[PDB]
Amino acid sequence: KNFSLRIDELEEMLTNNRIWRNRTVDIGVVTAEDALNYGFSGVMLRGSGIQWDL
Amino acid sequence: VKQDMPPVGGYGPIDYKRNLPRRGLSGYSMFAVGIGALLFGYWSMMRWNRERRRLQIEDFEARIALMP
Repeated sequence: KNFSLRIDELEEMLTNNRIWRNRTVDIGVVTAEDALNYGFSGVMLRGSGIQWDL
Repeated sequence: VKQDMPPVGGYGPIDYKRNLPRRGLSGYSMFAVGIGALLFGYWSMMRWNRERRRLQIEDFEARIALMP
């Protein structure tokens, strides 16, 4: 219970903070062809398109 | 008898909602408040400026009549 409230308060703190967003939006695209060739795993596969959970 | 640790009688719900209350009001109200307080300050500043203009003219009268 307490950690559900604290993670909601972290999302309050950061996450729609304007300048952290403007720090990291523009950078680091991952092509899905490169996401499968270069052997990415986990959160890279969850973020870069294709649906994949072990 | 057995003395493991099961959940005794079941545990209640645990929230996981993104609960953001969105404190504040609309932006048009924010512009209205900002322009209103700004114009209030402008009127008060105008009045104090012209009062000190009156007193500055009186100090000019002092330096004129004091000179010969």
